[PDB]
Amino acid sequence: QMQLVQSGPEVKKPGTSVKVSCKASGFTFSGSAVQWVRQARGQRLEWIGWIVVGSGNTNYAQRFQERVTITRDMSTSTAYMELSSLRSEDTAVYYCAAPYCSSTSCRDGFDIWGQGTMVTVSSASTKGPSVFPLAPSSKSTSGGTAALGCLVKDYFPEPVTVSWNSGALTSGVHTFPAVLQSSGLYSLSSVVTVPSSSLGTQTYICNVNHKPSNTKVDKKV
Amino acid sequence: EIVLTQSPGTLSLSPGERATLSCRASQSVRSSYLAWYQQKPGQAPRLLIYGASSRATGIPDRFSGSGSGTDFTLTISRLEPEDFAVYYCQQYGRSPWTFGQGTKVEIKRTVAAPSVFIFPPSDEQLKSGTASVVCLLNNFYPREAKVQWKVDNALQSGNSQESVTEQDSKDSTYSLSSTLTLSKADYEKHKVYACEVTHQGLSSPVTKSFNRGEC
Amino acid sequence: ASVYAWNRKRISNCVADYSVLYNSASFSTFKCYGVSPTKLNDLCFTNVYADSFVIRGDEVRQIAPGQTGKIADYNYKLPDDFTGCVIAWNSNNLDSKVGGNYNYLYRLFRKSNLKPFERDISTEIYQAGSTPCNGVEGFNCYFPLQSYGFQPTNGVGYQPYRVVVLSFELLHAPATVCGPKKSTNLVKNKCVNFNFNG
Repeated sequence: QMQLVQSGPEVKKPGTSVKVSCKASGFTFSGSAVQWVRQARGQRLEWIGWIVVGSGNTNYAQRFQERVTITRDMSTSTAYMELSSLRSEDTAVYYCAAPYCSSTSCRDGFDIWGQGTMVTVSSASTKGPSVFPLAPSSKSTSGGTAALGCLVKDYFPEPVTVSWNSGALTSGVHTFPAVLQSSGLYSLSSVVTVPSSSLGTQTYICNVNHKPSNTKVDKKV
Repeated sequence: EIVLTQSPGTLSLSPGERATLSCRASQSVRSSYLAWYQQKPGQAPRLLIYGASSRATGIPDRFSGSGSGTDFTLTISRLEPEDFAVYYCQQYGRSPWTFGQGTKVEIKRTVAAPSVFIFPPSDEQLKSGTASVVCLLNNFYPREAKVQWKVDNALQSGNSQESVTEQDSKDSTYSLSSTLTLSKADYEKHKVYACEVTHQGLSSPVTKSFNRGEC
Repeated sequence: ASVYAWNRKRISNCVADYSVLYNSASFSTFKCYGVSPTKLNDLCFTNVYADSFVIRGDEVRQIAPGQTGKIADYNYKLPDDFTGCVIAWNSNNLDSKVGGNYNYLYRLFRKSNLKPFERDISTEIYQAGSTPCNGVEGFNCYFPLQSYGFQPTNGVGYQPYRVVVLSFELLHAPATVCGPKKSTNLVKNKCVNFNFNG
């Protein structure tokens, strides 16, 4: 089946180097070509370069004209992209794309796309999460609909999975996007909107799970 | 070497009406060498039209590209309520291959309902020596939403980030999770705390406030 | 020449001293299909064509009738009923020098497979897509010739080798291209069992 299997996520450091690989399977990889693109979390796409699998001829963008080397392996049908003198301001997701090209003739567009690998670069090592309550202000907010929540602050790295009442409370939940602090640790908030008559009656507990630190924290709100 | 402007920036069609996104080139291009992709939140973009006129495999019949010599447009015959996402142009001139600015089509049919809420700093956090205040404007509409922060009846300068959600399916509305944090002693300095919002359907800010020692 | 322009010199009009050349103390590979390599002196042919080129040592195994790969498909295909010999010996002393040697080329792309003994020297831009290349190099418009990275300090795998393929062809001809005939000194005045010239 037309598909690319791509590498896994990594955490890298300033001044280091990284190499990303994505295998090809389900088509005649011997005649196609591969290009590499990178994208920050919600920005305009950025083009890196491309390489002909057969000849090995390459091409690089002017920004990355010097500090990138794209290689390939004809034997195992795998392409590598290498970044040199990496910095913290290149944290993005990297995609490799190639057209479906099978031994006769082949398409004028990059049909096949990998799932993308996220490369994270921060000086913070491994912070671990810390949950906090969001006092439902019974003075004002305990009227009709009322909202409480949990504060997941200063954790590294992503992601943290937050659920309420061991997965029972699903309607009205708002998991907010993680925010990067100037300290190098990530942070997001999880709130929930509930009737004020049941804000005190039902107990609301959030299950914050941070797999890198294997931290499981429940907090009374 | 090739510049691909993409306008209009955003579009708001209820599902089914007939739509066009547009990108433009400032140099020479071979008309079959511009392609369109859409990217759902969290996924790699998929190929939609290559050659600016030929649909790829599996794409609905409902779309067709236009593709002039250097003037390019993708006709949408209708929004089937999935199709609300971003789209990108990409060129294959002998020059370096670039990408467009990316255009996003939003869904409407969403009652603007902004409920301003507050959450005071906790006790163990104040113990921790830093400060965090949470202001949540939930279930509101449209994307336009600005919140400033009232302290001491004057405007304070920086020191606040933003975080917004993408359109939830049912209510179609938005929520912004804006955290205003502070230092230690200056947290024990000012008395009056607030967060206030300027909105299209909410003319008057709530400007919700509270006191030190009272909550 | 480069393998995409394999050179055919019609060796003939001469005494075919094969089992003379045999022991040149240099040949790595000497495979003779259909004829005994040490009796080739006695089995002689009408015309011998010496097709010469230079390939890298990993690719020699493809040079055999009915074989498949890259060389035998897009550069030079041996006939499936081939009757002749194949000769190849390492030549890295000569065809590589510091800085590499980029004067050797080999075809990399082709629409259709070479019919056996076909020579093709076109320089057209290969078109792997679905649109006219209109004489324009770029995506889906590839140049078909890739050089060789010949360096004297590689392994034997990429290390250049010279190859000569003698294609023994036979028709209804007097077949003058034949090995030397040995002779024995004249012994007179004894009942001997002679065989003079004919």
